Amino acid sequence: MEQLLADYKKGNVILFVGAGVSMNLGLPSWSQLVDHIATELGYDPDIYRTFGSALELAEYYKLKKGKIGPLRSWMDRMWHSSDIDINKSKVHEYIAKANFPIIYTTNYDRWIETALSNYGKEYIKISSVSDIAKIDNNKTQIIKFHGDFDDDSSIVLDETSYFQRLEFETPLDIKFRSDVLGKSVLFIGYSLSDINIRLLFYKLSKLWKEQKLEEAQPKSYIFLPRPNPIQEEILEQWRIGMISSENDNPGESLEEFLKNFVLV
Amino acid sequence: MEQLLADYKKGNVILFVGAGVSMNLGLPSWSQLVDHIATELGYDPDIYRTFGSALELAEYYKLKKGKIGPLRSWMDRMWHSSDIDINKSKVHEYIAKANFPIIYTTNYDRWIETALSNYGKEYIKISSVSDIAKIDNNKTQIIKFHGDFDDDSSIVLDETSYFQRLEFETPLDIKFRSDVLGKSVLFIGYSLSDINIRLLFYKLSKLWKEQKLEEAQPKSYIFLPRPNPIQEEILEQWRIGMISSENDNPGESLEEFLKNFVLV
Amino acid sequence: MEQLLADYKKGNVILFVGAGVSMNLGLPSWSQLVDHIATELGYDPDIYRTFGSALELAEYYKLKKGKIGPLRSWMDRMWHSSDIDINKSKVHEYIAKANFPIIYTTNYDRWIETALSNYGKEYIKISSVSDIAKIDNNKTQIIKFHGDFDDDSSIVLDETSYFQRLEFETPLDIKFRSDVLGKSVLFIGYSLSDINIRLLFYKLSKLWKEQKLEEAQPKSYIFLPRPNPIQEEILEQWRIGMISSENDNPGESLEEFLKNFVLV
Amino acid sequence: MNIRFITRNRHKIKEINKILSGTGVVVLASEHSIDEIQTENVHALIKDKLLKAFKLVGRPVFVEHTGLYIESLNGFPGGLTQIFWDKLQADKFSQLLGTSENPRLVAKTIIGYCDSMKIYIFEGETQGTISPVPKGPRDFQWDCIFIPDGESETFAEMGDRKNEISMRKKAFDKFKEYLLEGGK
Amino acid sequence: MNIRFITRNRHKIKEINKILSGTGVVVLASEHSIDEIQTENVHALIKDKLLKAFKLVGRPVFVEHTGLYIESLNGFPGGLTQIFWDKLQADKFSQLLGTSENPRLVAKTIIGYCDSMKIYIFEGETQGTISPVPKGPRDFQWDCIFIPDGESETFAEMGDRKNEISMRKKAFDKFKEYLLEGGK
Repeated sequence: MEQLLADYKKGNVILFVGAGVSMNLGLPSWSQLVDHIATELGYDPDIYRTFGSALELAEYYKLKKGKIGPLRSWMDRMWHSSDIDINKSKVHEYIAKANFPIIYTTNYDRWIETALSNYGKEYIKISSVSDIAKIDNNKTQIIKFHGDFDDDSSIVLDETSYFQRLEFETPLDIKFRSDVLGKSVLFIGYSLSDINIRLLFYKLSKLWKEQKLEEAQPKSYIFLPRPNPIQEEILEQWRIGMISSENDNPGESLEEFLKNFVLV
Repeated sequence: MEQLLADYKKGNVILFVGAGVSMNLGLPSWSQLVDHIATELGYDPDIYRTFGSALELAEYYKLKKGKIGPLRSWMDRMWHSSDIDINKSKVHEYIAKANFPIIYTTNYDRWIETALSNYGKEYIKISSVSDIAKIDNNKTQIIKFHGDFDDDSSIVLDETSYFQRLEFETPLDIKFRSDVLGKSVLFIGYSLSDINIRLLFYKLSKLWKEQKLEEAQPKSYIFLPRPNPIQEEILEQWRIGMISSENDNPGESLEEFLKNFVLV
Repeated sequence: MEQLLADYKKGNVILFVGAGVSMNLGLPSWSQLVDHIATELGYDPDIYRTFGSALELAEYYKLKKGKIGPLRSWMDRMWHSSDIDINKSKVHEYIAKANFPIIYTTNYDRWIETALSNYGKEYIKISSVSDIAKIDNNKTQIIKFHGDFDDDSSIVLDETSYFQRLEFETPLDIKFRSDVLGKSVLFIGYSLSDINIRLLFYKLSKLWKEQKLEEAQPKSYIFLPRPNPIQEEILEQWRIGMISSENDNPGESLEEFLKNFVLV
Repeated sequence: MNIRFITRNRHKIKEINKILSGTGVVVLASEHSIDEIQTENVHALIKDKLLKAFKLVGRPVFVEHTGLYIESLNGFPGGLTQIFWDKLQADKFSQLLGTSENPRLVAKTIIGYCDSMKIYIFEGETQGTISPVPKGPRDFQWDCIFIPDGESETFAEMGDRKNEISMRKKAFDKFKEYLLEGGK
Repeated sequence: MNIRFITRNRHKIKEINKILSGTGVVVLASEHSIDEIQTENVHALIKDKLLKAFKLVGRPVFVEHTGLYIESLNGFPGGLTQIFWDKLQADKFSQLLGTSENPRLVAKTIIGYCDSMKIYIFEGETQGTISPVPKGPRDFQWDCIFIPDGESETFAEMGDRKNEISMRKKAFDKFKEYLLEGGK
């Protein structure tokens, strides 16, 4: 915990962020992403959930519609609605005022980009290797790990694309390995509960420790509200620490957790 | 169906055996092991079942008690108790009377081997890499693909072990690829929500593609007791047709499915 | 010897065939092709074979005639001429009466297939990747590893397609690797001055040593009627043991060597 | 076209085979067990019972549930009609409410049907009165107390015309009407 | 050392601190919504309420349920006491059961405590009677009709003498005696 702030002073940590910061803003959840594209298919919103894990709805919807295009356009329209304000969410602005040089997101929206643009931080968003080139050493570099809505090809919403992301052959993963060959990863909002995710971590886990060679692959940490012993004992064998609070409401717990990085 | 019977007439089928076949035999459940493992760890069974998944907690017990030894001693004790009768299970009789040359399994027990011994058919158990030299083509080969109780190193009971198994780099995966290259493979007793078989199907596909062997490789099959159009449309992309039965009871459906191979 | 017969009783012997098996039939030699292409380009069949070595000479014939078309027609005419009797050779009879499940060959003729059809053995001839789906385990598999006269592109008669077969990435080599995984392999009718059999040995030895399965894979064997001590010494380092006969006439020596599998 | 049914009462399948005779659909029985939640919203009860049933079979299936709505109890039966029934029994229920000031109750059977595309809800209704004494047999449910409006006998007494005047007969009439037009 | 509580009641945040004073344990309050299943067996309700609570926080916590059991109804409400109270209210409860021949009833408060390793159940009981009219302020639960044994007034008329003879007070000094022993 203290070593995270010590390396955050030296800038040897990489922010990694999931949907846990995205549930605070009133964004559409994955449950209505199941309700839609089922009622847009002829199904009941329920009753598919007997046979599904929601990547299987993304499979069945892109298989019946032929492309991932209508699903991409629908989530781009709902995820970037007019009534939702960036400024009524302290966690996004706490990310914005912090000093993070490299930040990786698995979310597909651009609320982190508008959070950095709203507080005068100069960002160059990158998703395709191409962009990799344009990295303002200075400007923070936000990296869409699972793609964005401006690229229909490499966007990862589906079980086939999630299975293409097993062996990490895409050069964004190579850039991630090159970025974290001497640094740490701070994971936010990632409920170690869904196998895939867990797995994602696993594979990832490798990356660092993978090359325990010399270095020290600066430890890595995740932040969860619940302090369970199973996940910390499991995660400590992958060279990953565990950080939890005593507050039970997750939004306020994440706000007071990011408050440590706001003032430093 | 008739394509599977035509390939079974030619001997180009390979029987996978999952954990779902064992419900007729009255084996101890996974939940009973969770109850025992909480009692051994000094935890209430339901509250131990709450935090942690259905198999991480096995690695928590593995880390807390040094190694996998006492756990697999308990599995070997109650998984082969004398209260279990093997003649009463019709599905194991239908498996042993069928003309399956190669039978893969992910079960850690020995009831398929005991079922083959009970009906006068010679078996060869393969668990490690040294047993591949012991293959006789006049006997039915059994491969404990997830390990067996007589080898603690090859046991796959924990998340740390349940992982580099997925990269498909052990020599048993090379053996599996070598038998599967010309022949169809039949999967029974799988719940289809397991991540392992979905990674197996996806890796298979790719392989049998990058290796320009797309023209060669019959169609694989999986048995499910219920119809499922969503999963059938997904698994068709991995070139596997599902087989459904009209019986709602799963045991009678499985016995009626394996009836078709015994008579020939 | 005794271990080879013990593997033959277990059905783990895969048999190769060279030109030395087919030399007893009165088949045309390679010089019998060389004088035909020499008169085809108006060369003398000693001055043509001075500044070229067989495979090149076929390279030049293909390059001057544009394709291997007339060469394929000539080999298919004089290699299957009606005066050649298949019943008069004891070697092909002992090949047909032996219980060999898989037989590879580098010949381009059909006399192994004619010997199998002549002695009442059902066979499945495999020439390209499309024929792997027609594999039956009740019939003897014949793989024309060097191609046959029905397909022009799978023919290897020239030096450049010899090199194409020598980087070992064609799908027939994948089928070869998966077949030879568990079984010992017998080579008959070969000479050690050939480069491709030695490089095939080297590829097999490096491949096994690469993936950790060298404890499996009992050693392959080759039959040379003339004993060679240092060839046995070099082939011992690749796990191939030579077998030397005692009668100096090669035809009946090969006949009495192949006698050992007929009675079993 | 076959429609599955998940029950343990073996007279039910033959009864609805008699009801739906000549309707183009046969009814197949399922012998599994559905652990229903006990919530006073009977629509949510039939919804998650239908969800558990489609989890069990995966084919076109339907579920039914019989409830009560007593005006004097402000509709406290319904989601725990079965629990109320076996916790009280016939004589205690009769002296509790048949001797009371308001025996007006509404007996309703809610049928939830899924055709593997959507779910459909059918409900029947029958206004009844509470007897102060159990009459007839006490074999099947609260039929020994339930006196309809316009008649005198309790529902256990008449025999066969209770199968024509019940609320589940009307719900099966709307269900039969829905399947007889093609299920559009 | 701290033990949290999961409720949306304002008075409990100071009341449990007042009752459990001197133990060195401050009872914290969490403001999350709790969904409770509705079965008659109170032990499953306190069990799954504690299971969902411990899934919600992951720290050593406890949770409370208080229910009624009518002796004439063979203890029919149990854990359905709250929903039965919301369906009937005090005047219908009084006219239906407080004016009956047998207004004798049992009321038990069951405390379930989790120490993040085990589970513990504490149970307090106090018999009583149902008043035939609602007396006192009706704003606090069904206390306007509960007359305990040896007294004459309803439980809403008890005031600050309520926590001397109540069933919840017995559940809480069981909680206090187990907490003062080091949780052995």
